[PDB]
Amino acid sequence: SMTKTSVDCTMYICGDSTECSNLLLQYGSFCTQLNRALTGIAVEQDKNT
Amino acid sequence: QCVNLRTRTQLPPAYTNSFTRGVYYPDKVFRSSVLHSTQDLFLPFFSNVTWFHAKRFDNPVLPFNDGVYFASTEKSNIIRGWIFGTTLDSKTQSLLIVNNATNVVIKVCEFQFCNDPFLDVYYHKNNKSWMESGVYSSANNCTFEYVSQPFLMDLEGKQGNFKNLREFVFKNIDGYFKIYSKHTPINLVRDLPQGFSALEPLVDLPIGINITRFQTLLALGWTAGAAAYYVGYLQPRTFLLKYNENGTITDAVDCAL
Amino acid sequence: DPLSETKCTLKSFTVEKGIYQTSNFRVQPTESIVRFPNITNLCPFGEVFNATRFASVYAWNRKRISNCVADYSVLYNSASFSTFKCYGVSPTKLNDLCFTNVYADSFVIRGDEVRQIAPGQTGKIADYNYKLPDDFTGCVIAWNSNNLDSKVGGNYNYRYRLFRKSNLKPFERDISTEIYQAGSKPCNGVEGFNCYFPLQSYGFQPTNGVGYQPYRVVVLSFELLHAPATVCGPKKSTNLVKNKCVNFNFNGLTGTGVLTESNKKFLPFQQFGRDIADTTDAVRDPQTLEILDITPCSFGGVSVITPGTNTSNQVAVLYQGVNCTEVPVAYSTGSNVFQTRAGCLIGAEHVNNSYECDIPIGAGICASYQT
Amino acid sequence: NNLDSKVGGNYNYRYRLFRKSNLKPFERDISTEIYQAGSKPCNGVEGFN
Amino acid sequence: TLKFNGLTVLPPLLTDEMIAQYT
Ligand SMILES: *[C@@H]1O[C@H](CO)[C@@H](O[C@@H]2O[C@H](CO)[C@@H](O[C@H]3O[C@H](CO)[C@@H](O)[C@H](O)[C@@H]3O)[C@H](O)[C@H]2NC(C)=O)[C@H](O)[C@H]1NC(C)=O
Ligand SMILES: *[C@@H]1O[C@H](CO)[C@@H](O[C@@H]2O[C@H](CO)[C@@H](O)[C@H](O)[C@H]2NC(C)=O)[C@H](O)[C@H]1NC(C)=O
Ligand SMILES: *[C@@H]1O[C@H](CO)[C@@H](O[C@@H]2O[C@H](CO)[C@@H](O)[C@H](O)[C@H]2NC(C)=O)[C@H](O)[C@H]1NC(C)=O
Ligand SMILES: *[C@@H]1O[C@H](CO)[C@@H](O[C@@H]2O[C@H](CO)[C@@H](O)[C@H](O)[C@H]2NC(C)=O)[C@H](O)[C@H]1NC(C)=O
Ligand SMILES: *[C@@H]1O[C@H](CO)[C@@H](O[C@@H]2O[C@H](CO)[C@@H](O)[C@H](O)[C@H]2NC(C)=O)[C@H](O)[C@H]1NC(C)=O
Ligand SMILES: *[C@@H]1O[C@H](CO)[C@@H](O[C@@H]2O[C@H](CO)[C@@H](O)[C@H](O)[C@H]2NC(C)=O)[C@H](O)[C@H]1NC(C)=O
Ligand SMILES: *[C@@H]1O[C@H](CO)[C@@H](O)[C@H](O)[C@H]1NC(C)=O
Ligand SMILES: *[C@@H]1O[C@H](CO)[C@@H](O)[C@H](O)[C@H]1NC(C)=O
Ligand SMILES: *[C@@H]1O[C@H](CO)[C@@H](O)[C@H](O)[C@H]1NC(C)=O
Ligand SMILES: *[C@@H]1O[C@H](CO)[C@@H](O)[C@H](O)[C@H]1NC(C)=O
Ligand SMILES: *[C@@H]1O[C@H](CO)[C@@H](O)[C@H](O)[C@H]1NC(C)=O
Repeated sequence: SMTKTSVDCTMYICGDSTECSNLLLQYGSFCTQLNRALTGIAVEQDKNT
Repeated sequence: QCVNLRTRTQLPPAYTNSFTRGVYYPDKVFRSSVLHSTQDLFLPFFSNVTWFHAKRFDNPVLPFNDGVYFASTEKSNIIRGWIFGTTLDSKTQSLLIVNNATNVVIKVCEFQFCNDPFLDVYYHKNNKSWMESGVYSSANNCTFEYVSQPFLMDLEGKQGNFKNLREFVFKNIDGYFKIYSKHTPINLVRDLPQGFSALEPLVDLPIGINITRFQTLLALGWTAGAAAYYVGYLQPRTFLLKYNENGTITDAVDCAL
Repeated sequence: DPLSETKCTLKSFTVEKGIYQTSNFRVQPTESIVRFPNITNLCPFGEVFNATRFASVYAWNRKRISNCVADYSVLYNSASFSTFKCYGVSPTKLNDLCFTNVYADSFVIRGDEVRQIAPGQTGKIADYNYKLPDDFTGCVIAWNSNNLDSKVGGNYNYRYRLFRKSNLKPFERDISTEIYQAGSKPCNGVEGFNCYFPLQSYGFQPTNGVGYQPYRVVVLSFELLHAPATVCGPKKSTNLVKNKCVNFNFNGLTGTGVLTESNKKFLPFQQFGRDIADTTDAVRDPQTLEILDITPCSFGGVSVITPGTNTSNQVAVLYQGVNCTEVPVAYSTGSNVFQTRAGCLIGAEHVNNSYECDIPIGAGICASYQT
Repeated sequence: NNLDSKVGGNYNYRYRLFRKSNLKPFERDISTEIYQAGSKPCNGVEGFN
Repeated sequence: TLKFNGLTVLPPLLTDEMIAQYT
C-alpha cells in the first residue's frame, strides 16, 4: 500500500479566497469527483493491507 | 585636476582560470540542508577571466555588460574604489564608489572626469589626505549621496603576511544597483584560488541609471605597492546550489559547465 | 447538525452505516497583524518648512530631496498652515503613498498673490517668476508670515519680478537684472524713458492689510513614477502576536499562519525561510530581530461517523489530524471528546475492550453502536 | 442638445462628485449632506473644505 | 529513508504495531 492522500480542492485552487471560490463554482462537481477519486484509493490502501 | 600619465601603452591583457569562484546568495532567503536550483547572472565556472596586476602598475578602462565579478589578492589596501557610468562626461549621471582607511562615499552627481583619472595617496595639493575630489570637476547636480563605515577593512591572522583575497560582485537590475562580497586568507603567488566560498549582499542602492563602463581607483617620479586584480563578466545561466544545515551555500554546480 | 451535513453532501435522507466525509475544517484568523520596519531617517521638513529665512519668489529656491521617510503628521495635523492644498491626492493618504524625485521649492510672496501659485493662473507672480503647470500633481503649503518677515520700514529684502518681455514657462527661473524696454525705442546705459529695472521689493510692514501681509510658500513638487523609489510615506507597524492563527504581514510578506518562535539562526542579511517546496516556512521580525516559524493555520477534513439512519440519529465527528486543543475555536461544548493518532474525535466514548473493526476510524481505531 | 440645452447653462441637470464610497449596483442616493474632504467635522450648511 | 495547501495525508487503519502483530 502507498500513502493515502486527500485534498481540499478549494484550498489548493482558491486558498484563502472567496473571490476565486466563486469562479470555481462555475465548474460545479469536479472537486467532489477528485475527492472521490482520492477517497477510493485511500479505502483501497487499508483493503490491500 | 588631471595628473596625466599615458606612460604605459595599451598591452595584451593576461587571462587566468576562475575555478568555482564568485557564487553569491541569490536572495535574502534562508534555505537549509537543500539542493535548490536557480536562474540568475553568475560567473561561468572554469572560465578565463581578464587578469591585471599592479614598475608594476595597471590602470585600464573597460566596459560593463549586466554584471561583473571583480576580485583582488592584495596586501596593504592599494586598491580603493570604482567608477560606473555610460558616457563619463556629465551628459549622463555616473555613480562613484570611493573608500579610504575606513569610510565609503557613494555619489551620483554627473561628474566630469579625465582621460586618465585616479586618486593617489594625498600629499600637498590642498593639504595632506584630501577629499575624494581629484578624479572630477563638477558636482553641482548632485542627485545622490550615501556614506558608510568599513567597506573594505583589514583582517589580522598575524598582521596580514599572506595576500588576502577580496571578492566583489557588481550588478544592476530593475534600477537597483547591488554589491555582494567576501574577504579570505590564502597563500598563493599569482592565481585566483581553487576553492569555494560565497559572496553575501553587502549594499543596495536605487540609482536607476543606464550603466556601461567602469574603472578601478588605486593609490600611489612616484612609488607604491603592487598586486593583482581580476575582472570576469557574469552570464545568464542555471545553477544548482547546496545549502548546509545552517543555511549557508556550501557547494555549487554550474549546469552548463 | 453534522448528521444533516452528511445527508446534504450524500444527497440522501436515510444514510447507511459508515464514516462519511463532509466540508473541511479550517481555523479563522484571530486578527490581522502588520509588521514593518521602524520609521527611521525622516525627510528634512524642519529645514524646509522651518528654515529661518526664505528666498524671494523671483529667485525661488529648489531643495532637492532623497533617501528618507515622509511622515507628515508634524505637518498637516498642525494648525500653522492657513493654506495647505493638495491637488492630486487626499492629504490624509500621503503616509500610505510614495514619490520618485522630490523638490521642495521655498519662497515669500504677498497673500493676494498666493492664489497665483495655484496652477493655471495670471498676475505678475504667475506670469513673470512662478508658474505651476496645469497638471501639477505635487502639493502646496502656504501660511501668513506677517509676524516673521514684516518690517516697520517695509521688508525690501524680499522681491518680485514686476517687468518681463514675455510670460514665462512652468519651472523657469530668471536671475536677469537687464533693463526692460516698455517702448519701441532701444534702451542703453542703466536708465532712461521707458527703460525699467525689472525687479521690485515688497513693502511687507506688520501694519499691512491681510492679503498684503507677507506669506511663506513651500511647493512640495515631485516628479513621479519613472525611476526607483527613494522617498516614501511611513509604513506604520503594530504589536507582535504569537501562539495564535493570524493574517500576518512582514515587510510586504503578506500571508496567514500560527506564528511560533524558531530555533533557526539566519545569517545577518536574511529575512525569510523557505522549504524544499520553496514555500515560506519562517521569517525574521524586522524590529526586534528573532526568527519565527510560520505554521499554516490548523485545518483538516470533518468526517461524520454514523450508524445507519435506519437505526439511530446519534453521531460522532473526526477532525482529521487536529489536536483537540484547537477544536474549541469552532459541539465545542465537548462532553464526549477523545484525541487520537487520526485526529480529534468528538461525540463518542472510548472502550478498552477491543471489539472487531466495525466502522474504521483509522490509526488502529474503529467505532460501533452498543450498550 | 436641441431638446435639453440652453445658451447660458441648463444647470437643471446634476451628477455627484463625492461619496462615502462606490455605490452598489442599482442604488440611488438622494443625499445633499455636506461632504468632508478635510479632517475637520463640519456641522451646518457649509464650512472650509 | 522517509500538511500544506489543503493537501493532506491520511493514516492507515493497520498501524505498524498491528502489522508487526499480524506478521
Ligand atoms: C517647527 O519647530 C517647532 C519647535 O520644535 C515645532 O513646534 C512643536 O510642535 C509640536 C507639535 O505641535 C509640539 O509637540 C508637543 O505638542 C503638545 C504640546 O503643545 C504635546 O501634547 C505633545 O505631546 C508634543 O510633545 C512641540 O512642543 C513644539 N515645540 C516647541 C517647543 O515649540 C513646530 O511644529 C515645527 N513646525 C514645522 C512645520 O516643522
Ligand atoms: C575618509 O573619507 C571620509 C568620507 O568623505 C572623510 O570624512 C569626511 O571628512 C571631512 C573633513 O573632516 C568632513 O567635512 C566630512 O563631513 C566627513 N564625512 C562624513 C560623512 O563624516 C574622512 O575625513 C576620510 N578620512 C581619511 C583618513 O582620509
Ligand atoms: C542633471 O541636470 C540636468 C539639467 O538640469 C537634468 O536634465 C533634466 O532632467 C529632467 C528630468 O528628466 C527633465 O525634466 C529636464 O528637461 C532635463 N533638463 C535638461 C536641460 O536636460 C538631469 O536630469 C540631471 N541629472 C541628475 C542625476 O540630477
Ligand atoms: C553550524 O554552526 C554552528 C555554530 O557555529 C556549529 O555549532 C558549533 O560547533 C562547534 C564545534 O563542535 C562548537 O564549538 C560550538 O559550540 C557550536 N556552536 C553552537 C552555537 O552550539 C555547527 O557545527 C555548524 N554546523 C555545520 C554543519 O557546519
Ligand atoms: C525599533 O525601535 C525600538 C525602540 O523604539 C528598538 O528596540 C530597542 O532596543 C534597545 C536595545 O536592545 C532596547 O533598550 C529598547 O527597549 C528597545 N525598544 C523597544 C521599544 O522595545 C529597535 O532596535 C528598533 N528597530 C530596529 C530594527 O532597530
Ligand atoms: C496535543 O497538544 C498538547 C499541547 O497543547 C500536547 O501536550 C503536551 O505533551 C507533551 C508530551 O507529553 C508535554 O511535554 C507538554 O507539556 C504537553 N503540553 C501541554 C500544553 O499540556 C499533546 O501531547 C498533544 N497531543 C497529540 C495527540 O498531539
Ligand atoms: C580562453 O583563452 C584562450 C587563450 O589562452 C582561448 O584560446 C580560449 O578560446 C578562451 N576560452 C574562453 C571560454 O574564453
Ligand atoms: C586642511 O585644511 C582644511 C581647509 O583647507 C581644513 O578644513 C582641514 O581640517 C585641514 N586638515 C588637517 C589634517 O589639518
Ligand atoms: C541607455 O538608455 C536608453 C533609455 O533607456 C536606451 O534607449 C539606450 O539604448 C541605452 N543605451 C545603452 C548603451 O544601453
Ligand atoms: C429500517 O427502518 C424500519 C422502520 O421504518 C425497520 O422496520 C427496518 O427493520 C429497518 N431496516 C433495516 C435494513 O435496518
Ligand atoms: C482502560 O485501561 C487503560 C490502561 O490500558 C487505563 O489507562 C484506563 O484508565 C482504562 N479505562 C477505564 C475506563 O477503566
